[PDB]
Amino acid sequence: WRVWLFFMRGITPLLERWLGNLLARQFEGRVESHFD
Amino acid sequence: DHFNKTILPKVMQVKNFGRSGRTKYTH
Amino acid sequence: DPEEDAPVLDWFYDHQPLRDSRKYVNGSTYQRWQFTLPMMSTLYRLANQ
Amino acid sequence: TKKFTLMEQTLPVTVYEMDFLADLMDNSELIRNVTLCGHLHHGKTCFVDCLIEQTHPEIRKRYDQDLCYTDILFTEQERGVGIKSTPVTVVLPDTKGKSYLFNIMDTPGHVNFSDEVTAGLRISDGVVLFIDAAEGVMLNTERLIKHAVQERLAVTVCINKIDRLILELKLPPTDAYYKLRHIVDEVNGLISMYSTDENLILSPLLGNVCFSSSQYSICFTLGSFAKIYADTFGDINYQEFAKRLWGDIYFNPKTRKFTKKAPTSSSQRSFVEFILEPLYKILAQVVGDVDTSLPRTLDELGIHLTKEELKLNIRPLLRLVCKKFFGEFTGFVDMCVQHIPSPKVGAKPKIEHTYTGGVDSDLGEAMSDCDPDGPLMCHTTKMYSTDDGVQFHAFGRVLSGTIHAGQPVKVLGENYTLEDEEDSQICTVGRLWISVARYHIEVNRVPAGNWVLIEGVDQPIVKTATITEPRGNEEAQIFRPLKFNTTSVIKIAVEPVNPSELPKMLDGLRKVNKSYPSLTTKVEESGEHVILGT
Amino acid sequence: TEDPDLPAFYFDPLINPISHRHSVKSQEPLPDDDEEFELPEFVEPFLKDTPLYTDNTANGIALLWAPRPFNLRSGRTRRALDIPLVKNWYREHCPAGQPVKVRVSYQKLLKYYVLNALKHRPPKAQKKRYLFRSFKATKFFQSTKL
Amino acid sequence: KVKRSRKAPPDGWELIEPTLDELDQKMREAETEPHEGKRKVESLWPIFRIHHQKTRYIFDLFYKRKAISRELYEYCIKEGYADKNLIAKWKKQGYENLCCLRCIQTRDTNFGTNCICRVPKSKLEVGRIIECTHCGCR
Amino acid sequence: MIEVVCNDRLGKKVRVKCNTDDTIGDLKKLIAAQTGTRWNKIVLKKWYTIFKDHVSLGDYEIHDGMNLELYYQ
RNA sequence: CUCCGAACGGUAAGAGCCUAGCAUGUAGA
RNA sequence: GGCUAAGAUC
RNA sequence: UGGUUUCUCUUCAGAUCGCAUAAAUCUUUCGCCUUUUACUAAAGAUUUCCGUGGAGAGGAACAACUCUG
RNA sequence: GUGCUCGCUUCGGCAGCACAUAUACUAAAAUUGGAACGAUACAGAGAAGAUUAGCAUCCCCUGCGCAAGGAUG
Ligand SMILES: Nc1nc2c(ncn2[C@@H]2O[C@H](COP(=O)(O)OP(=O)(O)OP(=O)(O)O)[C@@H](O)[C@H]2O)c(=O)[nH]1
Ligand SMILES: [Mg+2]
Repeated sequence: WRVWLFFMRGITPLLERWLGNLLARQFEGRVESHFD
Repeated sequence: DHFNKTILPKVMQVKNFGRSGRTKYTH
Repeated sequence: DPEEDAPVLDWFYDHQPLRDSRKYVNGSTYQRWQFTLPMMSTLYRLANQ
Repeated sequence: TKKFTLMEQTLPVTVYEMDFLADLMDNSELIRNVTLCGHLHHGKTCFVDCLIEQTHPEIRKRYDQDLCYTDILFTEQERGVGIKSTPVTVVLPDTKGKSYLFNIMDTPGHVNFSDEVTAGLRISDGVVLFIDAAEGVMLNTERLIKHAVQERLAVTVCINKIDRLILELKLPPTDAYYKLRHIVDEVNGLISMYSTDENLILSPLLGNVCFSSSQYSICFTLGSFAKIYADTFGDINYQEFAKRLWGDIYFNPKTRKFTKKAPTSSSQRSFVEFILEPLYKILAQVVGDVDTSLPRTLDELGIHLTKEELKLNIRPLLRLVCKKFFGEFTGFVDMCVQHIPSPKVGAKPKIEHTYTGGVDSDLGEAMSDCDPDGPLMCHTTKMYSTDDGVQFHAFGRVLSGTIHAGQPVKVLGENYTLEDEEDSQICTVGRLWISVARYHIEVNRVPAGNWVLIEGVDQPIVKTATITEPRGNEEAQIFRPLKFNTTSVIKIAVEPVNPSELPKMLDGLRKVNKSYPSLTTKVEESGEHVILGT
Repeated sequence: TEDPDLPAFYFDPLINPISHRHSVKSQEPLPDDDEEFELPEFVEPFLKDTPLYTDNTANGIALLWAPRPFNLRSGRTRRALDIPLVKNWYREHCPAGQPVKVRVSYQKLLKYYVLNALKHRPPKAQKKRYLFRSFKATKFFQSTKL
Repeated sequence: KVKRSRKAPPDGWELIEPTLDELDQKMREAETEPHEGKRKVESLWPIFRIHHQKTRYIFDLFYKRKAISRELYEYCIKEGYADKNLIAKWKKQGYENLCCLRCIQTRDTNFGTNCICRVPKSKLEVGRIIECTHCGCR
Repeated sequence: MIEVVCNDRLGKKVRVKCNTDDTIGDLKKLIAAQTGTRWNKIVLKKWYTIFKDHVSLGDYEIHDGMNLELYYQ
């Protein structure tokens, strides 16, 4: 129980950035030549 | 697993370019 | 049994007196808790297994 | 300063640095130059911290971890054995307690570190050693007893860690007196090897044994515990007629008689009925039942414990109840009577065993008072280092003299100080002060008796050297070097990885030879820099 | 203590005793006793000897040598996700026999014991707090108990 | 229903046993009512109405009639017979017949005020048959 | 013993080791033991070829590693 | 000796006809 | 109109 | 001198703030490598989240039981 | 509605005093307009190429992207 409670403790800051843009697209709508 | 995997030269765990884990389980 | 576990009879059976005992008051909303000497002595008998 | 600990903004003290510390250094009759030896882990460096907490109001004691202030090196705090002795100068009052200079030096007790003990024993006078009450004698106790008696110094045993006999063994108090008598018989039996102190037998009746507990801050010497008894409405002539609690048996019929007979079938001695019987009772009343009868025992014994101290754990409340009861370490009054023979006044055989004669020119001169000798009589025996590691500092007890800031001293070497004068390399020692465990004083003058930390006169010094004034010295015989009493049999070679850094390893081997006394870096004939070790 | 029938302070049988304890020769009364015969005493002893030695001594002294959870007399908050209950015998050189599964399992459990403490030791500064408490103060959420 | 304590409730609980059982059976039948008929928040109106009558029975037995013991009063508030916050708002003289505890919240309204439930009819307008949507009634 | 990998869509891909003479009804019991569904509600398919419930694995020539597209009925 | 991998790189390309599970909640007279 | 290996180029 | 609790909001945290311990990012390293993400763990420092510590502000419950002095 | 007025003054009530002061994208609604590359039937990726290539100077979709990919002037 201790390891998987810490798995969701690390994914809860993660999934708001992972699936934050997924729930947002449904209502917002999505060399060396430079030195020369 | 039908091969004996001892005549083989050093080790062949997975020859599919994905060997992330580096272990042989003796330590 | 109520012979060796007498000070830990009612306190060691539920989670609501485990944080909100309010007897020899221990910070009712789960704060710094203070016990006695035979209270932790009967505790060490069960933890020894 | 990530090498060793140092001062922290000039920590305060109960003793005045000018009204009490300056006057004590001038008076040679109250000096009490001591040096603790102890066993390997018998609680000697922790015991010096208990004297600091009794003198200084710096309450940083054993709440969670230990408070070892004598071990200043960072390796001594990580490994926990200590590899450097540290002199501590504090004001420890006696039972009367006006002022004592208390020139103490806590030496480590590892068996391979015997060279640091022989440097401190041949420099200081007092050899008060600590014995752990749980184990008794050890291998470090047998070597230190032969080294102290051969140097013609004093001896005073002290059974430290006395809390282990009750709180860690649960021994009965009747058998505890039989075990404590087994230590004093073995210590006096081991002291009967050098037949020169047959009249000076280590006994608690003569004020030699001084009981204490370095772990839990207690002290139960026969002079100090009697004064604590008479202070609690006793009035039974403390330290005047209370010297009969050893072997004699008290009796409630004929209460004014400490007879040697045994009236009852179960009636132990007076020590296990007036001293060890409450000491086993006071530890059991706080560690056995802290919720019931704990203020009842504190009010009966006269110990006003606050509510904040009552809300502590079982370990610091035991030390706080004992510190409020006993208080000041008055047990060293017996260590000032039976031991600590007041150097520069009663230090006549000390100069006879250190100096190589010097009759009618330096024997009567160094045995005289502090001021009127004149050529500073300096002898350093330990070379410390600063925070940078380059600039060294000397350390030694001034025998008879006072060279404060300006007067330079010809650094008399080990072999360069005979009748054939090889080299002196005189330099002005202007940064000499007195040292402490963590703090460091800043004094100008330096009379005899005190331990002076002379700076700037340590660069032409690789071992225990002497310093004298060039203002008319008659070139007397220099002091003998300190016999470590252990041959460095182990030899390990050392060479740098990059061969271009050859003088960098050569300069480091010279600086390491000045720190450790037994480290004799002998360059081999094959070019391999060898290092002899214990 | 093997059993709580022995008293508080008792000479345990697993202790190497003192053999002689009769080195002195004091069968006759010593002349120091007649010298201290002029030393009167009528006061109470250094502590009040009204109680016995100790009543709850075997339970109290064994609680002093107990480890960190069973020795402090002031229990803190101590979250349920912060009391591991497995590292007490993980970093202890456990296996007496030799399973092939227990060897790598003890090595890997001691690996994350070190790695979560070797580099993962910050001072842990922070500035913000009360994440879900802002939702409770809104005009739409509501607190209850079930 | 399970008492969720199993701690031997004292005397006076048997005197209030069938009365609290009839109120609990009314709320369970109201909770099993379908969503038809109610417009948007009218289905939660019998949930607070059965809860308002359940708190009024314990408060009248403790304060008004004073027949129930304080040990049975504390056991009833702990088992869930009446909310402690609802009895606390009724202790004040300013609110004795409040509709719901949600209507007394100052942060619930968008304009930052109270509801129409906590307003007398004489101080209100003349033509108004309005009911509180959040609370349930006046 | 062939290791048939019942690799359906949307992450559901498990390995199912079965005997060569084992029937397809025994394979669905082993496929349900790694997937987490009722074995009666699993229909195996390979391009609209719904397998039967009584034909052995040795008749389809399903060798080792021959993956199947699992579906639910 | 027991360390067990997932997706993309993949089914095309088009003509005529046929049927569907979806969403907004307005100012106006 | 710029940078790319007279940009390689019969 | 005079208040046990509880909930909201304002700072600094250099104390194993955490007696235990997640994820992501950046700069360097290894193994596979076949396009890439999911990869393996050694070093260092930047966030997010699970949490916490003293000290002023506003409500509720006996604040009155009279707590230390 | 709750408690009180040395009120009328009966104790049936009346009048006054004190507290409580504006919830509600408002409905159980009315309609309004249509999208599978989804099945079925028809033919079945050419059985054939002389400019030699990229870099930066405007947007939809797959994807969680401070990786990436298709189409682009
Ligand atoms: N619990 C407890 N421990 C003690 C007591 N006395 C000494 N000790 C332990 O004994 C150890 C040894 O003391 P140190 O401070 O290291 O001094 P030392 O005896 O000279 O040992 P070294 O420094 O290694 O030479 C200390 O670390 C203490 O933990 C005591 O009374 N109670
Ligand atoms: Mg020490």
